[PDB]
Amino acid sequence: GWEIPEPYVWDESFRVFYEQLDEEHKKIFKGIFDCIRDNSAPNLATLVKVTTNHFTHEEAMMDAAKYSEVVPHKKMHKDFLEKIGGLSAPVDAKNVDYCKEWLVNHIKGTDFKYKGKL
Repeated sequence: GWEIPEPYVWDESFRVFYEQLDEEHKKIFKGIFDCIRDNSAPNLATLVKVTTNHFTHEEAMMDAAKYSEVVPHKKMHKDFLEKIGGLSAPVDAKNVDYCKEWLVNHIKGTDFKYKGKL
C-alpha cells in the first residue's frame, strides 16, 4: 500500500537509523533503478548480489539482538531471493513492477519493525 517513488530512488522516509542497513537499502533501490534503465544480465546479477548481501547482514543483526520477529522476517527474505534468483534478463515488465513494489513494502512494513530494537 506504500507509495512507489518515481524516479525509483531511496529517500529519508525509508531510513531505519542503522547506517550500514541504510546504505544497503540505498544500493537495492539503485540496483532496481539500473535494471529499469538498462535491463541487462549484469544489472540483474548485481541486484541479486547486493540483495543477498543485505539479507545476510540484516538477519545477522536481528539474530545478534535476539530480535523477536526474525522468523516471519527471514521467510519473506528467503522468498524474495528465490524469486529474483530465478529471473533472467531482460526482466519482464510485470516482474520489474513486482520488485519495485516488494522493496517498498518490505522496508516500511517489515524492516521498520526493528527500528530501535537492534
